[PDB]
Amino acid sequence: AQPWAVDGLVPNAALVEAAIRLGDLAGTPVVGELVVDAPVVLPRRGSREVQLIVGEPGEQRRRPIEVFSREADEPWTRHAHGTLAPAAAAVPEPAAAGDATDVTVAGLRDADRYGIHPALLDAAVRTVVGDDLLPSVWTGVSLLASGATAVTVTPTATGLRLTDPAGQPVLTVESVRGTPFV
Amino acid sequence: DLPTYAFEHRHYWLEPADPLLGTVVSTPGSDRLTAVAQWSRR
Repeated sequence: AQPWAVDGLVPNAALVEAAIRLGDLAGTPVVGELVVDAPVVLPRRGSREVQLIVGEPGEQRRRPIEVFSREADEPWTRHAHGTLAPAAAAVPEPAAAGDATDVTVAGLRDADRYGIHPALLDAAVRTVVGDDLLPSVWTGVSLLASGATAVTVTPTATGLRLTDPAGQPVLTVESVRGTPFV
Repeated sequence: DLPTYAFEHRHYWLEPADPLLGTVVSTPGSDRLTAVAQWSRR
């Protein structure tokens, strides 16, 4: 079902995109904060039942969001959690704190089904956070354009700007930070 | 015998796309059970 998931291990970019879609259903295109408890590793044989539960909104309309996965009778282990915040009227794009990177990933099947393909998103976030550190603390994920194929990443101090080659902004991350995952 | 035309190539393809209780779901960590179904005259 997800051939881009390397050896079943799901990059956090795919989870971020899924949270983006869930917020779009809930009218919350912006992720206030996401902390990844554990990555998803799809079994080679069979599948895993993945649930994304968004709790009732509290202050500033922000909705709690959590992810629980279970393989058949598996206990519900939380993979990621956090809160979703409504999109700001004007998002102040953080200044260019990183050199531009034109990230292109081949074979972005169903890239139209997402704002950005999970493989492309993972490559773009590795070009900023770092390959060795899995990005797991994603703050202020604001989505503007959908269906990007080749992205231009302007890294910031902790987040990034994802734009089209034409320069129109597509997405912004306020602070994405990588942690040691083995 | 001269070589033939050189055709530019792009990929194209088109893949194909309980009666009453429907789908039964258990809430994670809860005993509450939800049965979701769609019912029509036919």
